[PDB]
Amino acid sequence: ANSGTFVMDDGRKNHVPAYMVAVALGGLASGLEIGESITFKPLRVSSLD
Amino acid sequence: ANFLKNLHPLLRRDRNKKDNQDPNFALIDALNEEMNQVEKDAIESKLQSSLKTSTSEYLDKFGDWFGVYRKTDEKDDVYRARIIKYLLLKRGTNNAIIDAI
Repeated sequence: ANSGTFVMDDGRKNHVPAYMVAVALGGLASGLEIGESITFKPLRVSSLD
Repeated sequence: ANFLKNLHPLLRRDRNKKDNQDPNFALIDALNEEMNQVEKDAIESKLQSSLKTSTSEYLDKFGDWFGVYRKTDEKDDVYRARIIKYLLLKRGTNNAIIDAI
């Protein structure tokens, strides 16, 4: 559901739709071990709409 | 101008790719500019310690030591030539008097 702005290391404020947030959740979950869950984990997002 | 060489080794010497507005590089290049300008001025200062290459104020110091004072609108080259000639003045003969006239 949520969409928000991600502050790129390059300095661009990427005010992006919700599927980029889904890309961030997928990149978070890919690094997590088998059986774990993205629940209560940080998302590293600057702001949300 | 060995300011970057003698700087703390861990500090960056180059503007970082990640940020064009890197304040560290700005400060470092500012201080480096002043260091190199002072080095330049110190290298150019040697010209003031020689009569051959001296200029306005220091040349006036030399002429005050020799006794010769700058005239109105008298530049540096003619002034140093006049000091040198004043030191090397032949005196006591007809040719000397003729030149003085």
